[PDB]
Amino acid sequence: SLLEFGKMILEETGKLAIPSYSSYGCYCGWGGKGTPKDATDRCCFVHDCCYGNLPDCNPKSDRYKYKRVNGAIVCEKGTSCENRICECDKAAAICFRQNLNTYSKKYMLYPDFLCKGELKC
Amino acid sequence: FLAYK
Repeated sequence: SLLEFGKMILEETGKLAIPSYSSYGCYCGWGGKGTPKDATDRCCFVHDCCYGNLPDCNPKSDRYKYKRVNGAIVCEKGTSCENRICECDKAAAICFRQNLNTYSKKYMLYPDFLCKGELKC
Repeated sequence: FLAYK
């Protein structure tokens, strides 16, 4: 679920999901179109595609269970949707962590008109 | 705040 994903992001990166990742670039928060602005934005692009692979799941509301094994994120067995949603979120949180080095505040609240074109998953 | 990734 969205709130769960948000806590995973905070635990991983030390940034609050809102507002750090909720309106970043072309794809973070309300992704949709255009060339991703940077690596972090690409993490959201891929996450969007990841959710897109699950058209009969409900990532915003469906809660999955996971644990931290030392620092490792380990998705625990739930429903198929939950498992798949968890893997999507786990990947995004790791991706955000791996790209904190290039995260740029200038992309927060990035305006829609600067995001044009369809990029295929 | 419930929405936004």
